Amino acid sequence: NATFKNKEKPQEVRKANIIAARSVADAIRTSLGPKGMDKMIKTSRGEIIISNDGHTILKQMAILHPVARMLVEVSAAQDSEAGDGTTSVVILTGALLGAAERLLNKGIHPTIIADSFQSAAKRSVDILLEMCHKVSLSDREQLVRAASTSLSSKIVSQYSSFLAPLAVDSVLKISDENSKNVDLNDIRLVKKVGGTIDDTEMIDGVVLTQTAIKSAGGPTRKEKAKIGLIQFQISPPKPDTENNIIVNDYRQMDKILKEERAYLLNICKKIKKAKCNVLLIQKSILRDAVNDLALHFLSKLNIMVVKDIEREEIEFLSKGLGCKPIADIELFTEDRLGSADLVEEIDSDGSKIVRVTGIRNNNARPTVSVVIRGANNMIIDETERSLHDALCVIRCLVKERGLIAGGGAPEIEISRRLSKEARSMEGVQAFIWQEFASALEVIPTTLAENAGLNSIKVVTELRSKHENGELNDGISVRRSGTTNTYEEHILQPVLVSTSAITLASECVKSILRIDDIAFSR
Amino acid sequence: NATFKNKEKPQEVRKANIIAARSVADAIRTSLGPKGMDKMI
Amino acid sequence: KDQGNKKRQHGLEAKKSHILAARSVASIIKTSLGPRGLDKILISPDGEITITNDGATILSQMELDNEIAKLLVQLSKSQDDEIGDGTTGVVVLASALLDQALELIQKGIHPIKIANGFDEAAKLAISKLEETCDDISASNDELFRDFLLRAAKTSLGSKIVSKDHDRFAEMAVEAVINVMDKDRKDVDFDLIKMQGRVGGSISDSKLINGVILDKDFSHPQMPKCVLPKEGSDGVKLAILTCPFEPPKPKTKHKLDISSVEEYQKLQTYEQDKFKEMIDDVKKAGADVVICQWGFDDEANHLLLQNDLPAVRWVGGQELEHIAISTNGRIVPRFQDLSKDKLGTCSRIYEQEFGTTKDRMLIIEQSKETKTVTCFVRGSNKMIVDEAERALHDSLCVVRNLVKDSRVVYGGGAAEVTMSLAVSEEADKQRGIDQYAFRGFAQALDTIPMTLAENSGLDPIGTLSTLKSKQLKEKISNIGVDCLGYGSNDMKELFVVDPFIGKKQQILLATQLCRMILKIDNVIISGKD
Amino acid sequence: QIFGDQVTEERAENARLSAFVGAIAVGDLVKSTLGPKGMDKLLQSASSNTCMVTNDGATILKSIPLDNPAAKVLVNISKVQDDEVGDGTTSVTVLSAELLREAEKLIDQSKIHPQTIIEGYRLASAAALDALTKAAVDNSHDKTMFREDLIHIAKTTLSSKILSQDKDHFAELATNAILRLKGSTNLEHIQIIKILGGKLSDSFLDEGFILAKKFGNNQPKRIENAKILIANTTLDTDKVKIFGTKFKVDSTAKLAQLEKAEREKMKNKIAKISKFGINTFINRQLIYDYPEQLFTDLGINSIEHADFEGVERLALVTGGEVVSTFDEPSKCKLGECDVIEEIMLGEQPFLKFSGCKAGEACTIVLRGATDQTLDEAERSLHDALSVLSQTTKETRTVLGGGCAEMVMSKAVDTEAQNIDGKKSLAVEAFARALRQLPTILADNAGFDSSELVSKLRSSIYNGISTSGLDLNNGTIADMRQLGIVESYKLKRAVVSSASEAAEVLLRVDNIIRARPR
Repeated sequence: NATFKNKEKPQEVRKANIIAARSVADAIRTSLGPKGMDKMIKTSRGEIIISNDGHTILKQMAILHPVARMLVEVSAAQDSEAGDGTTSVVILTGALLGAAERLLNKGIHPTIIADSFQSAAKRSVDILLEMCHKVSLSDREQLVRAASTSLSSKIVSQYSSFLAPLAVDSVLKISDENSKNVDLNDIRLVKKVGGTIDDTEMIDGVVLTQTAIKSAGGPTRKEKAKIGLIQFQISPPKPDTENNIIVNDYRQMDKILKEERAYLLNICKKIKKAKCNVLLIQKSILRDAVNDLALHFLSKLNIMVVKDIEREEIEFLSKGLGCKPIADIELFTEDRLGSADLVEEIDSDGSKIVRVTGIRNNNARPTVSVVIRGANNMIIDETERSLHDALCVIRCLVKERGLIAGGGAPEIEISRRLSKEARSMEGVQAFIWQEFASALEVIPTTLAENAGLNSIKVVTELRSKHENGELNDGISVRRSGTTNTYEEHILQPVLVSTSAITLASECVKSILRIDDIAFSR
Repeated sequence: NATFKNKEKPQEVRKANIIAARSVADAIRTSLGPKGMDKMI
Repeated sequence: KDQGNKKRQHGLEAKKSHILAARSVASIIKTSLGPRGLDKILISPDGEITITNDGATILSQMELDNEIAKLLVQLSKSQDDEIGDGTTGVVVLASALLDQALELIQKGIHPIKIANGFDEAAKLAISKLEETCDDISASNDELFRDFLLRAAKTSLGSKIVSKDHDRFAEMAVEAVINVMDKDRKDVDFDLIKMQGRVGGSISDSKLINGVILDKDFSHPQMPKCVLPKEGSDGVKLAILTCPFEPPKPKTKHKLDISSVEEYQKLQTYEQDKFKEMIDDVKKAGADVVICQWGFDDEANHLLLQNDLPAVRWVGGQELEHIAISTNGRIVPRFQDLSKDKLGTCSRIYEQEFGTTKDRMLIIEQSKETKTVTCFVRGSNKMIVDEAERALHDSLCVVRNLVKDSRVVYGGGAAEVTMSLAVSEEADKQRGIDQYAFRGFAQALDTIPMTLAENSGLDPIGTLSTLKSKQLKEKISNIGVDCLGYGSNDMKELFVVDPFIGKKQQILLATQLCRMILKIDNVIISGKD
Repeated sequence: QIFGDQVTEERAENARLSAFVGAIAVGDLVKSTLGPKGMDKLLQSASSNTCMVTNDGATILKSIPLDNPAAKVLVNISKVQDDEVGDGTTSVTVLSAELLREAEKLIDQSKIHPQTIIEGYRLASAAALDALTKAAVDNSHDKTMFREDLIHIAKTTLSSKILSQDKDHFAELATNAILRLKGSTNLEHIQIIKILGGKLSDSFLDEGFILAKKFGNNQPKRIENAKILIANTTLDTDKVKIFGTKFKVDSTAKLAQLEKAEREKMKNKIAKISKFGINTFINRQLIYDYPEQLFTDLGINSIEHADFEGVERLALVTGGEVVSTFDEPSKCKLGECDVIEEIMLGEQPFLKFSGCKAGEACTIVLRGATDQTLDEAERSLHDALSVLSQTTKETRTVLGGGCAEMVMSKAVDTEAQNIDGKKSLAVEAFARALRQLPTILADNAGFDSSELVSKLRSSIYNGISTSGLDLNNGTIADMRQLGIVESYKLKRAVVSSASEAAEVLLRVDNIIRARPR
């Protein structure tokens, strides 16, 4: 047949975008699964980074092509929503881009490709949700099992019996049941050197990362306390502009010293009058956080003092405490303060952590701050990472209850069902659905290739096994072959696959919708 | 207003031929009359 | 001096180069001739884009290194004041004359003979125009006023103001009547001030019988209007040039107060001076104080207490306009101010135009005056500029019509008649005069051909038909379809051009042709 | 070298080539974004750290720099769409680009100045707008609810104004002055009479047209079956300026005789009026006793000092015209007025016009206490009427899916036959430019644009067809049955803006290079 001459060829832009996106997808594909190959990226600063994590690889790749950055955006969205599978979404996007290129070679307009991909993605999501094994957030056993399964990939395995229930309870204290999406970012992981893995605490309220004043006058605790966030510092007059002290007599020096002491005392008294029993001073290198005279005055005023507080802690406490920051002492009032039954520093085996409990404030929310303890820095780092992974898994369960079999079994089943169903379709839709079903098998193929197994044979074995079972058999690295993943306790949240499909569909639609590139400045 | 498109360019060839003919005519012109200049070839 | 990077032409390429440069310059605005001429995009160095077909504007904003082109543009700049609306026609005629002179030189004719023959041909053409001219003012005053209004409307209709151009024409006619007398029949454009600003609509045009003086009255509490005081003898104006402040040093000043004695002395001096000035103003009986300079705080307070609105920083020309409109005199100083020198005006009030909130101050007489101001407004800067240009053209056309009762008709009919007369006379004069007359007639033929081309008509057939109609049948006013017309014979279409305007166009074209031809050697140095 | 600062005039051939091709190329930036199914465009910054993807035509045009001056001019002219409507800039740009491309093709086929092309485009645009107006439908059913809403809006607007003296009365007056017009709601159709001797609450409503400054010295106070023609003649105070003129006279008596003869010379024009069948004459300027007597002898009523606004409004209500000369008898347009009455309101003379031919106007009489009250009342009434006029602009819709555009193209094609041959090509070019929009819409939707466009054209051409483009199913469906309609105002504004933009660039011969920024 014949087509438009197209002296100007916008299709070249789409071809280039597809080529770049598919190249990035192929580069990221080889890292899928526990057996994924490590990637080496050298930064402009000379540092060498080796890791098989898709997120880090994408960030360090410094992708310059504007369209290829859609893959980084998809990975970020997956991390925000699912927290895992950043490689799977990229692989699916690459497979869909290849399918779209093949469809274009057949003479199919990109808009129809996008619409048919959207429809196929909707049908695949429906099929996936149909086969999901539902779970209840009120059943701690299921969440603990899922958390243990997720933690089994980490070095800390024998202690998972405590890490799993810890995360389960931490999430449940804020998610309850039928809460729809719950953001795990409100959960704070506080690390402290000392103790062992078994040493941990949830604290249903909020936990501060700084200790109380260890010098004279430090109460170290105070009951019936109100906690406020202070951005200023208690120090003598320190104008931001040119200033100096001029003395012409001993009386003038005495007057200046008395004025400075009076200013410090007045600042402390103003703090006390607001009924702020816990003082949180932001770290500063230009003004003393709390002068020694100020410390003594606060101690005489029965005010708990905590200094050397970073911006991140203040931001976290802005939600944990429910109070508001105070720009200056002139604006320091009770309305800017929080509340709590008691605030004290806890030192059981050297913990030395200040905690706030019983806030009982409407603005304040139960932002559970899990305390992580460990003698070695590696112990606490690994515990933090493992707890983050467990929290992500539990969040995936909360948003969409239930788990699905891993190892690519749902991908194979969905591909088979879609291929069978597309036979009833007519027109370009049938072709696009067949291409989508064929592309869906990329994930199991990548898993088989990365595992050192026969790529073609594994797919055939999975397809044959799925004729009798349903979401039960898949690729497992433990058996070096196809086995019953469900019986192997290899389970993944359904939300991960659903979000992967949705993000891949959105990314392919966005990539195909770009028909021209122009400069704007 | 609308007139003939004149897509082709016969004017180039016509003008080239006219230029050649005019050059020949100018060469032959100086021999007119009893006092015409002699030509050597 | 500065021998390096110096170029010159003489003997071989001077004439050809000059004529080609003139033709290139003419071609810039050749397509813009006539009311339907194509527009040209003019862009300022700051990136401001403007669209207009005015040949004078196009040439004025064009700078170039060519000497002949620079001379032509400079001459057009001066001619813009003489005629204004004939710049493009004069340029085209000069270009055609130079093109004919090229062939004449190629035939062995000296430039001086070409110039003399062109001058004689211009004389003959002017004589023919005078013979074929018609008088409107000598036929009927009503018809004369109708033709004045028609010319103003024709000038205005080429711009956006065509929707309501009648008001502009009426204002222009009223301004000409007020400012011009029949003793000289010359409009003093210096007494017709052009002013405007962006905003409002084309219907906000107003003719003022005096100066505007859009001032803020200095002090915020100073009254912004001077009322007639319920039938009083108008408003008395104090025309002053001395600043309303006591003499002050020009080196140090810093007249600060350190003790009671210095305060008392300085206050005594300053208060005595201010009191003298204010008492002189009051004795003069003026209601509004107008000074060429500003006012001091004490002077402003005293004027406010005495109910004497102040006008600050009035220019010398503005003072002359005040004196003319109010029949007053300029008083150098306060001490020389008296009731015998104060001017009188109907009122000094704020006038709002459209949605404008500025509330500009205007001095109004409501009577016939020798000086008026043409106020122009519009929804856009382009509208205001086009309205001002059209008003200037209408004023020039009215001045030309009133100055000479003889008029000609546009559309190239006068050009065709002149060409026919010159062609007929050429065969009667022997020698180089015949060639010069034929060249002048051919150059005159250019204008109607250019107009026909700009109107989408074939110049050859149009010119031939015009010549046939004006020769075989009778001499009349038949031109090209410059605008949408039912047929030819502009005489019935009322397309009239002043006789003096056409004569000036021909004379200026001949002078420009002589100026370009008379230069046989051009020398230009380098640049630093 | 000419001009300078990188701003120089380009050769005529290249200047025209730029003016057309570069301006057309602006459409390609937004052509793909036309319609709800349009494509996306990537805008990349120099640093690449602020690149973004958008499908908004206005954003694309305003963000991407345009070095070619023609593109700058086209965008600047098309910007009026955002202020007028705020949407459809993509359609305006696409239509302008298509019109410019068709004009360029015509020029390549003629190599003549596009002034004839401009005239043809004007005629085609007028025909297309007339067809669009004919094809529009009214959704203003239940006009009682609209009247109630207008009353409420008027009451809301009258708050804090001098008119608050009788809020309900003034709201009713304002609502009536808009509703009873049954046509244009412009303030020119509404007259305000400002008189003293009463309270603003006593304002009266008069559907007739009322003027001030009564006319005539010996004229009758009542005129019936008036044939109205307006002229601009100086029938009073002839020879305005004579100072400085030398008169070859022995005394002022002969100068007066000469002036009398000059006045008498106007008798020919005065008599020419009677040959038109005119019995009522309106003059912008004053009329002297002699011309008044001449008109009386002819039985023609003489109206004086009609100015300009009065003349325009009187002609609009009576459907007359204003001229300056009477070239030939029996060739003019005459208005009609059943009854004209001389009345005085507030001790001030006024002229009342009733029975105006197809008169569509209303008058409101204000009785105030001082000038400030009357001026404030007039301004408040103008504001209220302007606010209320919004109801007469909405609810006007046309069939969507290109049905209205195809009907307009068919109307233009019809106009292409009843026109001279030198303009039929331009009319057909305008029709093709109009038809280009549905083709681009179909292309952006991913369907076979040629088949859909041909089917829609055949359906619309074959009589009372309301079919249109089905961008969801890729076929042809009845827009009226599906309820697919689009705002009439949007289409009218888009077409007018595109025509104006095409005209702006067509009249340009050469373009000076834009100064880089």
